[PDB]
Amino acid sequence: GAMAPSYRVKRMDIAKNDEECVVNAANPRGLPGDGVCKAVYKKWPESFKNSATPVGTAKTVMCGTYPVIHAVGPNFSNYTESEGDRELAAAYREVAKEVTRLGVNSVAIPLLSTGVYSGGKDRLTQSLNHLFTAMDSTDADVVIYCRDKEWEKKISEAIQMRT
Ligand SMILES: [Cl-]
Ligand SMILES: [Cl-]
Ligand SMILES: [Cl-]
Repeated sequence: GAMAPSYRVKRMDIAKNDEECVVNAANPRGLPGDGVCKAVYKKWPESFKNSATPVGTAKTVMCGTYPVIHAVGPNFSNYTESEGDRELAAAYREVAKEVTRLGVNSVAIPLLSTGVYSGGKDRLTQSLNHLFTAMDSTDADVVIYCRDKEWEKKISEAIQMRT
C-alpha cells in the first residue's frame, strides 16, 4: 500500500505515466483502437495478447513485468443511459479488484467512456464519481490522466473538495 493513499490528476499522455501499472480504456475485442487505447497499444503492444474481455470487465496482461489492466467501459451510443451507467460502475469495480490483486502501490487511470464512447455527452462527473466509488477502499496512489485543460481543473477541484 501507499503510506498515505492519495488522488492526483495530470494532463499528459498516460503512455508516459510514472505509476506501477496502467489502466487501458480498452475495446471489448482487444483491438488497437484509437485515443488512449492506441497510445497504450504503441507503448505496450505485448499486453494485447488475449486482452479481449466483455463490457463492464477488466482483464490484466503483463508487458514484461509491467501490468496493463484492460478496462472495457460501455459505448453510450449503444447502451441506454441506465444500462450504460451500470456497466461503467462495474468496469471500475473490476479495476479496483485487479489493482488490489496485483499488490501495486500506484496506478495510472483514464476516465472511462468520456471520449469516443461518451455518446457525445460530457460524462466527466459521472465517470469520475464511479472511479471514486471503486477506488476509495483501495490503498494505491491513484493518478488520473486527462488531455483537456478545463477537465484538469474540474478533476483537480473534485479531488480537493473531498480533502
Ligand atoms: Cl504528453
Ligand atoms: Cl472512451
Ligand atoms: Cl480529457
